[PDB]
Amino acid sequence: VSQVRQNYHSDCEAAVNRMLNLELYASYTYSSMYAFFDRDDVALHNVAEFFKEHSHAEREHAEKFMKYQNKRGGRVVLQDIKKPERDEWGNTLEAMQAALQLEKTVNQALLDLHKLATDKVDPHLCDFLESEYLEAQVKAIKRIGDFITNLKRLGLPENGMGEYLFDKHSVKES
Amino acid sequence: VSQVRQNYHSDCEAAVNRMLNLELYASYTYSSMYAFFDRDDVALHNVAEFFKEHSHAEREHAEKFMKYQNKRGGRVVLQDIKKPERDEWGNTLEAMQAALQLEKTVNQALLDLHKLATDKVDPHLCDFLESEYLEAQVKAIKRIGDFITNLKRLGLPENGMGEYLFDKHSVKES
Amino acid sequence: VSQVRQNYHSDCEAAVNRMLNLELYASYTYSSMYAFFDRDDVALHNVAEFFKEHSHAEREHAEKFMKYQNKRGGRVVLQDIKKPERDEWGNTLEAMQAALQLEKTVNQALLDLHKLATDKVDPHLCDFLESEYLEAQVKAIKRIGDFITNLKRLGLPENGMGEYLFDKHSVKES
Amino acid sequence: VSQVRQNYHSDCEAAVNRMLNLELYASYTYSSMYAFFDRDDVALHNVAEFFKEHSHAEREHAEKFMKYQNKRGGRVVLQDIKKPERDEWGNTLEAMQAALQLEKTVNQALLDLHKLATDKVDPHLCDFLESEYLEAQVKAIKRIGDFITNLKRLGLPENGMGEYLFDKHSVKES
Ligand SMILES: [Cl-]
Ligand SMILES: [Cl-]
Ligand SMILES: [Cl-]
Ligand SMILES: [Cl-]
Ligand SMILES: [Cl-]
Ligand SMILES: [Cl-]
Ligand SMILES: [Cl-]
Ligand SMILES: [Cl-]
Ligand SMILES: [Cl-]
Ligand SMILES: [Cl-]
Ligand SMILES: [Cl-]
Ligand SMILES: [Cl-]
Ligand SMILES: [Cl-]
Ligand SMILES: [Cl-]
Ligand SMILES: [Cl-]
Ligand SMILES: [Cl-]
Ligand SMILES: [Cl-]
Ligand SMILES: [Cl-]
Ligand SMILES: [Cl-]
Ligand SMILES: [Cl-]
Ligand SMILES: [Cl-]
Ligand SMILES: [Cl-]
Ligand SMILES: [Cl-]
Ligand SMILES: [Cl-]
Ligand SMILES: [Cl-]
Ligand SMILES: [Cl-]
Ligand SMILES: [Cl-]
Ligand SMILES: [Cl-]
Ligand SMILES: [Cl-]
Ligand SMILES: [Cl-]
Ligand SMILES: [Cl-]
Ligand SMILES: [Cl-]
Ligand SMILES: [Cl-]
Ligand SMILES: [Cl-]
Ligand SMILES: [Cl-]
Ligand SMILES: [Cl-]
Ligand SMILES: [Cl-]
Ligand SMILES: [Cl-]
Ligand SMILES: [Cl-]
Ligand SMILES: [Cl-]
Ligand SMILES: [Cl-]
Ligand SMILES: [Cl-]
Ligand SMILES: [Cl-]
Ligand SMILES: [Cl-]
Ligand SMILES: [Cl-]
Ligand SMILES: [Cl-]
Ligand SMILES: [Cl-]
Ligand SMILES: [Cl-]
Ligand SMILES: [Cl-]
Ligand SMILES: [Cl-]
Ligand SMILES: [Cl-]
Ligand SMILES: [Cl-]
Ligand SMILES: [Mg+2]
Ligand SMILES: [Mg+2]
Ligand SMILES: [Mg+2]
Ligand SMILES: [Mg+2]
Ligand SMILES: [Mg+2]
Ligand SMILES: [Mg+2]
Ligand SMILES: [Mg+2]
Ligand SMILES: [Mg+2]
Ligand SMILES: [Mg+2]
Ligand SMILES: [Mg+2]
Ligand SMILES: [Mg+2]
Ligand SMILES: [Mg+2]
Ligand SMILES: [Mg+2]
Ligand SMILES: [Mg+2]
Ligand SMILES: [Mg+2]
Ligand SMILES: [Mg+2]
Ligand SMILES: [Mg+2]
Ligand SMILES: [Mg+2]
Ligand SMILES: [Mg+2]
Ligand SMILES: [Mg+2]
Ligand SMILES: [Mg+2]
Ligand SMILES: [Mg+2]
Ligand SMILES: [Mg+2]
Ligand SMILES: [Mg+2]
Ligand SMILES: [Mg+2]
Ligand SMILES: [Mg+2]
Ligand SMILES: [Mg+2]
Repeated sequence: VSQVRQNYHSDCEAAVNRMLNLELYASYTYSSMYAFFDRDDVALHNVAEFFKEHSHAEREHAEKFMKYQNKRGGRVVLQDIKKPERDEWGNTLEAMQAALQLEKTVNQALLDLHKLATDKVDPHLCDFLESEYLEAQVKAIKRIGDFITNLKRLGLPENGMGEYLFDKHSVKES
Repeated sequence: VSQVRQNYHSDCEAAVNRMLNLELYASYTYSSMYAFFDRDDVALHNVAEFFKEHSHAEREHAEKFMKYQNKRGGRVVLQDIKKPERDEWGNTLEAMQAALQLEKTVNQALLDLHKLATDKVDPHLCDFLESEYLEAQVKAIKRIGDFITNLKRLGLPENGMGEYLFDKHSVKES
Repeated sequence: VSQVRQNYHSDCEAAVNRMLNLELYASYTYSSMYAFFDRDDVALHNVAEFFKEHSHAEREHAEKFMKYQNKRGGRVVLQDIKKPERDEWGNTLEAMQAALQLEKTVNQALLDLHKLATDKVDPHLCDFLESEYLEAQVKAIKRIGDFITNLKRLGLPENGMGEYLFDKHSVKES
Repeated sequence: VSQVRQNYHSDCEAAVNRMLNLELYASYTYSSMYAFFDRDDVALHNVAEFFKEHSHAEREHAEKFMKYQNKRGGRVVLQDIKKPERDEWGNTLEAMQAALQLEKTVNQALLDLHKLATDKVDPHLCDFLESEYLEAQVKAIKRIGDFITNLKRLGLPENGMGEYLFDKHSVKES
């Protein structure tokens, strides 16, 4: 038993490791999207940079779980990071739709972890999720939903001018 | 009788209270428009912020009437603030058309109050309306009319790209 | 269904709209108190400004619920804002007593919303209430209770000198 | 006829001279109040300074009418400045009551001048009164009414402590 461990259930420790893997999986998916939009035959560089930044944020989410695990006296256990579901991402609308789904998947995993933490009467873990993760997910989901509404307004996937304008005006200039 | 009261007709006092209610009504309508454009399935954030700012301006107009009433020795009497006419606002063109109508309605109420103040030989109230309200209405009506002309130019309501571009270029970036 | 919506119960969405109305109701009550203390036959201007600021804070609380509703994919539904319970507020002690009651009423509505959010297993909504609303209410209730104790110490309602001194020393100079 | 004169009725010219005299009369009354509160057996120095400043403001109002008269091509005609109605002013409450009456008397003279200017179709004179005089009177009347309400609250005329506190807290420290 770790000398620091107190009120930390084995099931929560394991669930934190699984969540860490999912954060790294999400980071790798966003890295793939970055590389796709950087292709010479895609060439939407502000969209590419949006996904690059999302990839870095997910890696930070992962690292925060590693630090959490050690703070509670659990032990980090790593597994393979599975490659993303696609090798190419179609266009800005398809990528944003995949990102929305991924953010929802990550959100559901965090909500399920909160359920477990609640069941095991772990208020520290509940607070950590509420203060560091759940609102970040709500914000990200809203941002991507707003993007999808604008992409549809701009006539994606058919309207190339619309896609060009989204890259210039809706995502940060890089 | 209030110790400060001089040359202030009961009819003007009552009309000032009614005008105060109308300013608060207009504020609430613009607040509704703000919330509509902030919806994830609408997502025109500069348009949303334009209406949020209009809502705050109307609240300031209301407060200025409250202060006026007390300065003249009248008594503020409040009534329910009726909810706006619509729960959803269609699109930027429909909202701007409703805003134009509302600004005209507010303008007519101010002009009618000026008529009453004139009839009751109240030059202080005439001056207050001319100096604090009437030109603000003319300016706002012109601004919204100019917007409507541009929205029609941009192909609203059908042209989604046009609507996107209006949000980026015609209203202040927020 | 909104594309952003996840783990957000219809009952919570409706309760958020009701809470929004109550915040706007509280804002309007404090606006009425402001106008009362600004009367030439009342003339307690620091008390008036205290209530004006409280009115603006409640409007901010309302706007925060509007933004929350949209972030979760719920839909803002507005109702009439009922006029305050009184047209005149007696004196500083009666107004502070009404403010204490109102802050308790708002607090109970927030606590009831937390109960509902708990029942529907919505940790994001729980966190939002805990982090943005519940402590603000506890602070406000304590501040007003402290004021009431001082008003009674100063001999309200009979002691006019006491009431004058409260305005000069207990509320911020405006 | 003055080479500059245009649309300026003889009756308005005469009424401007009478108004000038009334402004100087009001200045002299406030000067008397200043000297009274500066007496060693009165000794309310912030009250004294309030009246001194009011006296200087009235002299400025007079000078503005002199300049106006010449701008329109009328001719300044001066009359004796009558001494104030009282040689001693009782206390802060009696003086403020006399000041309220005097400000109302000045206001009525300005309103009567506006009536005359209206009758003679002189929009320049109407504007001058509205922009330079009428709101100043409304503000001053409200300020003095608020003072009287506070003086009564503080137990004037009997409550000497109340009178002392008014001088310390309600008027500007000099
Ligand atoms: Cl352990
Ligand atoms: Cl343990
Ligand atoms: Cl425990
Ligand atoms: Cl365990
Ligand atoms: Cl594990
Ligand atoms: Cl942390
Ligand atoms: Cl596998
Ligand atoms: Cl996919
Ligand atoms: Cl693929
Ligand atoms: Cl997914
Ligand atoms: Cl968070
Ligand atoms: Cl452009
Ligand atoms: Cl541009
Ligand atoms: Cl956008
Ligand atoms: Cl009255
Ligand atoms: Cl009157
Ligand atoms: Cl009159
Ligand atoms: Cl009347
Ligand atoms: Cl009324
Ligand atoms: Cl004003
Ligand atoms: Cl009705
Ligand atoms: Cl409408
Ligand atoms: Cl509707
Ligand atoms: Cl309308
Ligand atoms: Cl104006
Ligand atoms: Cl434009
Ligand atoms: Cl929904
Ligand atoms: Cl849901
Ligand atoms: Cl869930
Ligand atoms: Cl539901
Ligand atoms: Cl509802
Ligand atoms: Cl927030
Ligand atoms: Cl009802
Ligand atoms: Cl009440
Ligand atoms: Cl009442
Ligand atoms: Cl209540
Ligand atoms: Cl809080
Ligand atoms: Cl002090
Ligand atoms: Cl205190
Ligand atoms: Cl001449
Ligand atoms: Cl002439
Ligand atoms: Cl003419
Ligand atoms: Cl003539
Ligand atoms: Cl003359
Ligand atoms: Cl001038
Ligand atoms: Cl004589
Ligand atoms: Cl007198
Ligand atoms: Cl005398
Ligand atoms: Cl007089
Ligand atoms: Cl003025
Ligand atoms: Cl003191
Ligand atoms: Cl005072
Ligand atoms: Mg050990
Ligand atoms: Mg274990
Ligand atoms: Mg993450
Ligand atoms: Mg594989
Ligand atoms: Mg937080
Ligand atoms: Mg946004
Ligand atoms: Mg009275
Ligand atoms: Mg009346
Ligand atoms: Mg207005
Ligand atoms: Mg109705
Ligand atoms: Mg004017
Ligand atoms: Mg102007
Ligand atoms: Mg313009
Ligand atoms: Mg949809
Ligand atoms: Mg529902
Ligand atoms: Mg509140
Ligand atoms: Mg009712
Ligand atoms: Mg909790
Ligand atoms: Mg807190
Ligand atoms: Mg305190
Ligand atoms: Mg000549
Ligand atoms: Mg003549
Ligand atoms: Mg004067
Ligand atoms: Mg004489
Ligand atoms: Mg006029
Ligand atoms: Mg003015
Ligand atoms: Mg004041």
